[PDB]
Amino acid sequence: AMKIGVIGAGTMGQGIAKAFAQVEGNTVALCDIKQEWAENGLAKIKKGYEKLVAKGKIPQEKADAIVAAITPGLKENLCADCDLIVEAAFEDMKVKQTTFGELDKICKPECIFASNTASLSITEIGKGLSRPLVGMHFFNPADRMKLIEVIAGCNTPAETVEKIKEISVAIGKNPVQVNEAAGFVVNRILIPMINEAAFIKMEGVSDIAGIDTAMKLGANHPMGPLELGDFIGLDICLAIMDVLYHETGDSKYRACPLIRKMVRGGNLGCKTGKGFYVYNADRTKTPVDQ
Amino acid sequence: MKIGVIGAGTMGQGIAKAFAQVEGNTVALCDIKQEWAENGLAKIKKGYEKLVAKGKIPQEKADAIVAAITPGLKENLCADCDLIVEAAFEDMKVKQTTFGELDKICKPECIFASNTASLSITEIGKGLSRPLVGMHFFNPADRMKLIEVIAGCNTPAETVEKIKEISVAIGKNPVQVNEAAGFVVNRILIPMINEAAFIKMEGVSDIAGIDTAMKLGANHPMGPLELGDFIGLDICLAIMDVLYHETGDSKYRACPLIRKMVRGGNLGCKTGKGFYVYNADRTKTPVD
Amino acid sequence: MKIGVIGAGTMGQGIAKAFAQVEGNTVALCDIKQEWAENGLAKIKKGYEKLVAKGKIPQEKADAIVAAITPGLKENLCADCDLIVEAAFEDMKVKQTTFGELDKICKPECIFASNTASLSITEIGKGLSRPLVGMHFFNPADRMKLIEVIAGCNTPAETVEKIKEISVAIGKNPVQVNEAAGFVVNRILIPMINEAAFIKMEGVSDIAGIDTAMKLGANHPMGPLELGDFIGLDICLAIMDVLYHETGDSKYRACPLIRKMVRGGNLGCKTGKGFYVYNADRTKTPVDQ
Amino acid sequence: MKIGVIGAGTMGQGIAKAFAQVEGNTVALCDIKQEWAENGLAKIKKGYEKLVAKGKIPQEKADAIVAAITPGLKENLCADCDLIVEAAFEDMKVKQTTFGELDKICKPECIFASNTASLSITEIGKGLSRPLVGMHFFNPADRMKLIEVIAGCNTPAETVEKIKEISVAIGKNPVQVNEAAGFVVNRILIPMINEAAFIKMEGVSDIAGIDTAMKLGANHPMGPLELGDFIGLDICLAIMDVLYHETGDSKYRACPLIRKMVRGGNLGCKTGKGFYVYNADRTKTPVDQ
Amino acid sequence: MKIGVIGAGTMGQGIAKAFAQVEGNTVALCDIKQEWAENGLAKIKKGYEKLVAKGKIPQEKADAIVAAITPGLKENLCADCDLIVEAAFEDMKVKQTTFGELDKICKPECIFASNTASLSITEIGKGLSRPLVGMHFFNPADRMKLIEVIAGCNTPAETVEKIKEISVAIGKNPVQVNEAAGFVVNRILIPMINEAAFIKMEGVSDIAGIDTAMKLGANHPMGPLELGDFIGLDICLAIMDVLYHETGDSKYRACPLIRKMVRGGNLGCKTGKGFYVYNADRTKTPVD
Amino acid sequence: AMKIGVIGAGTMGQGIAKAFAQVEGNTVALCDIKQEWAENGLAKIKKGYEKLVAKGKIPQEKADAIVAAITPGLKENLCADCDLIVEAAFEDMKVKQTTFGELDKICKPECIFASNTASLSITEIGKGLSRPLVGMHFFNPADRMKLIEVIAGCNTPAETVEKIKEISVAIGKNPVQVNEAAGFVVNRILIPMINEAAFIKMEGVSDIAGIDTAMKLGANHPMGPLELGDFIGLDICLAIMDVLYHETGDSKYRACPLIRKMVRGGNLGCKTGKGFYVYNADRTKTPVDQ
Ligand SMILES: CC(=O)CC(=O)SCCNC(=O)CCNC(=O)[C@H](O)C(C)(C)COP(=O)(O)OP(=O)(O)OC[C@H]1O[C@@H](n2cnc3c(N)ncnc32)[C@H](O)[C@@H]1OP(=O)(O)O
Ligand SMILES: CC(=O)CC(=O)SCCNC(=O)CCNC(=O)[C@H](O)C(C)(C)COP(=O)(O)OP(=O)(O)OC[C@H]1O[C@@H](n2cnc3c(N)ncnc32)[C@H](O)[C@@H]1OP(=O)(O)O
Ligand SMILES: NC(=O)c1ccc[n+]([C@@H]2O[C@H](COP(=O)([O-])OP(=O)(O)OC[C@H]3O[C@@H](n4cnc5c(N)ncnc54)[C@H](O)[C@@H]3O)[C@@H](O)[C@H]2O)c1
Ligand SMILES: NC(=O)c1ccc[n+]([C@@H]2O[C@H](COP(=O)([O-])OP(=O)(O)OC[C@H]3O[C@@H](n4cnc5c(N)ncnc54)[C@H](O)[C@@H]3O)[C@@H](O)[C@H]2O)c1
Repeated sequence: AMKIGVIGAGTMGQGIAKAFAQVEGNTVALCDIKQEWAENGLAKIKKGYEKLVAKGKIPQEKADAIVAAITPGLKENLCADCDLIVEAAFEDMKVKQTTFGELDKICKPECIFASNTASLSITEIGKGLSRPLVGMHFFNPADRMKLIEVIAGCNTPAETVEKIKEISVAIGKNPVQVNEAAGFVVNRILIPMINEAAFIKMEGVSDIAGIDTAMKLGANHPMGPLELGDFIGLDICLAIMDVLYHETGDSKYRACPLIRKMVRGGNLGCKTGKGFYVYNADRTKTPVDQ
Repeated sequence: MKIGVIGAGTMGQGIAKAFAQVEGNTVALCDIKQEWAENGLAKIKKGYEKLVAKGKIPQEKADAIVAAITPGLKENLCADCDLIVEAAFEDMKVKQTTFGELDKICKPECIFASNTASLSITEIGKGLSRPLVGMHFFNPADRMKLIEVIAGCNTPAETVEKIKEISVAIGKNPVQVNEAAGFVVNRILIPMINEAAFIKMEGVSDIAGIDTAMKLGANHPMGPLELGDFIGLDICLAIMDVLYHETGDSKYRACPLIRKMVRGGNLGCKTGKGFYVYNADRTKTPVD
Repeated sequence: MKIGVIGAGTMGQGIAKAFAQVEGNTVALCDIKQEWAENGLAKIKKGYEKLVAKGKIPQEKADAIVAAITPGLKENLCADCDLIVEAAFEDMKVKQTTFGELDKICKPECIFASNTASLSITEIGKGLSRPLVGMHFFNPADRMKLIEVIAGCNTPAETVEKIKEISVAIGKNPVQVNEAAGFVVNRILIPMINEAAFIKMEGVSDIAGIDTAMKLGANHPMGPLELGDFIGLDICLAIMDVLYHETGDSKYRACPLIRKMVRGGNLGCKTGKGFYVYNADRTKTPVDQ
Repeated sequence: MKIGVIGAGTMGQGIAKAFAQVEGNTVALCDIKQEWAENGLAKIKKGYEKLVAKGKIPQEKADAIVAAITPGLKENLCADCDLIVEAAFEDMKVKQTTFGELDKICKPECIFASNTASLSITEIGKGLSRPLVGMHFFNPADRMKLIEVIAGCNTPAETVEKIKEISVAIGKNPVQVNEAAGFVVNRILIPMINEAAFIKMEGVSDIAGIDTAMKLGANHPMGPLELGDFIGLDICLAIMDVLYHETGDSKYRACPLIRKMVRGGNLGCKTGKGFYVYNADRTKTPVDQ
Repeated sequence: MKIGVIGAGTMGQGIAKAFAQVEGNTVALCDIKQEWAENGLAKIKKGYEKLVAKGKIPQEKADAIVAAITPGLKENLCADCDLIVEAAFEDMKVKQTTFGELDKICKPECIFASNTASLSITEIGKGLSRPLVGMHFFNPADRMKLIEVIAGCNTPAETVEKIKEISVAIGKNPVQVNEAAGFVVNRILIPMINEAAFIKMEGVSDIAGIDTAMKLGANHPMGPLELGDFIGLDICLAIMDVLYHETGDSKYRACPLIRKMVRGGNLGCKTGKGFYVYNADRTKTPVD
Repeated sequence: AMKIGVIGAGTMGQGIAKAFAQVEGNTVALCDIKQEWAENGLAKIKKGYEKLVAKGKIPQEKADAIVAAITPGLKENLCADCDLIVEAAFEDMKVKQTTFGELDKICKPECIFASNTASLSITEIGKGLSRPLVGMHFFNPADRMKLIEVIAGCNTPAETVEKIKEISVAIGKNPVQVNEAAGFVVNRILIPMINEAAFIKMEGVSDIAGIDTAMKLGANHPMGPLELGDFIGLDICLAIMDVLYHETGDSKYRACPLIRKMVRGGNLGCKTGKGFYVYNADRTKTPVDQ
């Protein structure tokens, strides 16, 4: 028995709502700024489940049971008796401090405040609050990836972190404790990978398909780093690289200019149909270097 | 086709098996001492009997592979070789004189390839009478499917192409690489291990946590700290130092934590202790 | 052909001359203040007078090229031009806004070219209706024979080629260059100037010594410190900053001596004081005396 | 005056010419192998023959300067010289040893000067009995008018001045420079070449484009890639490495494309292949074709 | 001599006392609001009565210092000032327009000086009709003896010399500085505090241990982590960021540990918690 | 009651021997490679004490009592029943591993092995030993500076560190625990100070006397950083800067070229009569920039 409020109905908010709603005994309030926005979020969840049912990867009952646990609305209306708040709204500092400032008055004292941010400081978001703010970082798709990075801020008490650890185990995830630093663990290791592969291509060491083939066969990775950058989104990789660079001040994390040029041109990868690979209707992908 | 493998260590053994695996290939497994070459084939042979007993290879096929491998010295076995793959000790002068001697022994049409990962292909074959190309295998070479074909500064495109064709003939996937420090895999893979150590060093997370996050968050087969322990932390340290000295870029500075562990003999699996202690059972315990 | 030059500074003037000195071209000069745009065609008439007096130009030729330059009001005239060359301030949102207010004013079929020194061609032309290409001139634009032709990711070959033909049609040599911070010349030339300032700041030599060393040792036409003053030290600083921010590499960090000089208005020739003081006798004097 | 040149490569030859082409001087050329030292005076006689045939030199003048260059055996002749100019391999212990074996051979009162490109003047001359001064020539030494005069911490003014007088006495322009890695010209010029290689390696432009850009855009006499081949790419690499190690600043990290070319013997003009291939037709061809 | 001090905060108060301490000087303590200037003098006055009660100053001398200080607005009090020392809010546009207004108010021979530590002296007085020089005091200005005289790009040597003479006239030791980020003291002192935080962050030692080692090993009066807490970690962070952005050199990258503490409001003494917790007694406890 | 063996009779070895011999109940075996070398070491200790007696800063009895506790000789002869070994010989890796390899056979099992190194790895020195190797770092002059940095290597057990902590407190010093990293704590902070001051001078920001005056009055430091570099020895500052740079690979610790040029010229500071200041017979020092 647990009531979970997810603030933000975009991609990540939908996946987090699904992650909690999969576990029996959990109810999710999927909130956003405008009521229609949260309705579109749940409709996008409903539309996604109808596809998995057609492809025979989920029973219709389970999809219906999951959807019936998610209620769209406003945090003023649905988050009073919540036990956990996981915010997953737009990555803007002021918006996050405003959301949690309002939630501090709406929610009961026992409610735990968590944020799914990846680019902003857990410490700075929850500065003026009356209760701890902790990082609960999921990975796309949140309902299937089993990792959760638990982020301890400068003033987050150890009990707050432990509670998030139990909640993660209860929903069938594997919590990993991270003391707040740019990129945490996964992003800090994974995104410089893609960056290095781009440097390799830009410097003419090898070609795109070669670079990806080498990392798949030589390191037994599931995807090549350039394939992965297209899938993750090159605009997101560029932002992570720049955040790592600005937080540390270390030229080690300087972004590859080839990546910066591609983002400027709108070649963001899978979501625009073209990145390091061109994605064609026949489900064929070809490297832009032919 | 007849191949000469120079160096009967672990890598040379794997390369010999990779070529002898394919019907119609003969391999000359050479070293500086005849006994070493015969010991290399003995290690190759006994490894195949464990495979036969495990029922994972016909007894006659294993007998055929071993029969296709001849041990000895390069002066005696490499005159009519079609391809030479060097996999001896990683020293520039050792490799240079080895290929200067092979330059006089081998017939003109014989191709000279090297398995080096850290030394410059271009510098290896600087003053030779024929091109030098890189044919970088991955351990275990008989099982791993990737072959990095390293083009030197003066390697003709025809030599690169023939190595590509040989790679597919033995069932591998060649990827052309213009010579640079760390090639492709090592340039991307080892700084990853280096980054994870930095994360540990700076107190961001714990060893087991770091490794857990990479397999469950990035879908990797092994965590980077386990991987560094498996590769061996002395190898990782040496690769980082090569990348640093070849580029002059502080981006590749090795994590001082790793350098401290290498100095204490904590190299990983090969010594039983790295980021993990490897107990007599099968479990491994992080030194955290 | 009708050409519209956006900007009336040292380079807007030279680009105008570069087109007007070739027969059958007509140029529309533009700036912020009409007074400054009129100061443009004024400083052009002024320089051709000295050249005619020195016998280097026939007065008939000079009067003919000055008759092909018509100072618009920032536009009104920039409406029928077959080619646009902007030479405004090296700031990003400045060039978007300008090209933004320009996609309306000019004719539907008309080529848009930017004379930017190091900025992204792709980002400058984003919301535009037509391609945006880089056409980089070099000070002095009427004399230097090189044109760098830079294409964005979304720049067709028909526009890159048309720029190449227009370049040879006015007696220039176009070299195509892929999009990167500083392209070729500026990426090489400006850190050279930056290095020269570092050498002065660390006291390895004085201003005079550094410039005669590079002139008498590398056969360079101007010392790197004169060339800094000639280009405009504000321009050099802006290019180093773009280099540093685009690559993230401290290799391109601007020399603090130049940043101090730009903060004081010691920009070089265009303010009479940079690394040299420019006296009315037509002589220059190093500020370190 | 009697002058002893230590080294018979491209610069030992040019420094010899620079002194011998001025009346009343006599030069002693030296190298490792007498065959190589004799190859020195041979390649000098060879070049003056082509100049005389081209009418650029009177044969009487050329024969007079070739008569002032006497190839010693690495010394025997370097004993009465009033000035030593070493132009040996740019390695530190190489120059100590050479100047070490030289403090005996030469006369007690005789000036020791090094033509080093970037190495510490102070460290080169440490155990010596006399001061050690830097006298830096520039390829081609008989034509380039600049001489960099570099003093160590323990170098008196009488020696720095005597070098300044000898410089003007042979028609050169001496500029004094404080001791630092690369002095002035090389610190500015070689990273310029290094940058040009980075631009090629990252595919911004091809070899031809880069060199015509700097020639037609900055009025440079040679493109930075030709100049790399002309200087010797081994020399450029050594200078970048000295720069990187002396400052510890990754700003001066040598371009990996140059290090790859030097490892292959593609040194430029002196091996017929660098960034260009040098054909017998007297034409050069970019290796990227 | 008559001095105008612009800004009645802590620094402006100290500079006013430093000049009014010396017999024959009058000071105009100005701000943007008349009440603020009067509150600055009130803080100056009450600080002197605690000194009289402590027996560390004659009652009449303290009465004379306070009497030499007049509060108000610069338009009313600064027309006949001989020297202007600005110590208001550190914003480029604020300081620029302040000196543009003073350019019209003050008599031509009046010298314009600024106490800024992070903003460019050269840029402050860019378009003025008279030179702008830096006169950087150290808190408490009436007690600390060092004065950094900052020469701008266009500051004449005569203006630098007159500030040197004024500094010795009021009993200080002027040190000429050609404008660069961090001048001398801040350029050396703050990266030291930054380094100690890096040492803590990387697990090399503990806070108390770090601070103990610096006073007992280097004979310093305060440990760097205590010093950062005393200076205030927001000030240290801002100085590191200025040094980084002005030089573009990664050598001055601020320690991410400090940036995390500043984000949590743990600024040091001014908030009661930094690297040390400052208890109600007098002891301080490291957050280790 | 404690027997202490000090290996190395140079400057640091003498000061360490004096540090232990000052405390009642301690006996010091001051060893070196050649017997005459250790005799010269004790003679230098004796000669130094005769000067302090003349200047009236120590009683002759105390000097005599301290000297009577120090015995010169060879480690093969004097270190069998030692309770602590503090090596302070020349900073060369192989020499240190050889010394401790030999001492492992000579000394009783209870003997603690310590090294006063500042530039070399505690972990690497004691790699193949049969007992722990720990860092016990003193500061010149060791008999008066109260700080001791206790250096834990990769395999140093916590009890070894604690024993060194007690020994330091027993001899009236203040131990600080340091986990092995280049420069430890003090050198890593202090030497970049001097380096930065040299950069300030080289870049023409201020003059030598100004830089030192500013740090003395502005930061309340006892010595200016350039004064301090001359006193410490510029050759030593250059070596520390280079060790920090090579261990980390971080351009942040790159040595100032002005310092490198001065070391090449023999201007090492106080010990050569000239560094950033010229030291004249009349005890007057003048900055080399006049
Ligand atoms: C690395 C370090 O440590 C220091 C260094 O060296 S850094 C590099 C320094 N050197 C440079 O930078 C060189 C840069 N490049 C240049 O300056 C120019 O490209 C260049 C001067 C070499 C151009 O070559 P050039 O002008 O054709 O040679 P130059 O001799 O000046 O002129 C050609 C003429 O030689 C003339 N000539 C007359 N007398 C001559 C003589 N005694 N010797 C040689 N040439 C003579 C001829 O007239 C010929 O011209 P024509 O064929 O048209 O009649
Ligand atoms: C920052 C960016 O984005 C890109 C950039 O701009 S980077 C910088 C690029 N620009 C450069 O590098 C310039 C470098 N410097 C140089 O090339 C040379 O110093 C220089 C060409 C400017 C030298 O000046 P110069 O040679 O005296 O001017 P130049 O016109 O070529 O020759 C002088 C002659 O003008 C001649 N002349 C004849 N017709 C002329 C005409 N229509 N216009 C101008 N000059 C004419 C005259 O004959 C005069 O010579 P005399 O007085 O002896 O008779
Ligand atoms: N040596 C050089 O000057 C160098 C050479 C080639 C190209 N670059 C680039 O050319 C462009 C201009 O160079 P410059 O020498 O004329 O600089 P400049 O300092 O002389 O002034 C630029 C001119 O453009 C005007 N301007 C600014 N914003 C404008 C706008 N929005 N619309 C119209 N006019 C505007 C300015 O008032 C000024 O007249 C820059 O992008 C520069 O990076 C200049
Ligand atoms: N473009 C240039 O070549 C450039 C220009 C000016 C100065 N620099 C410096 O001049 C010196 C030589 O330049 P280079 O062009 O002749 O190089 P190079 O490659 O042409 O050969 C140098 C010559 O000196 C010989 N040599 C090497 N060691 C010697 C020794 N111990 N004693 C006598 N001879 C020895 C070599 O055999 C060779 O003949 C170097 O220090 C270089 O840094 C060269």
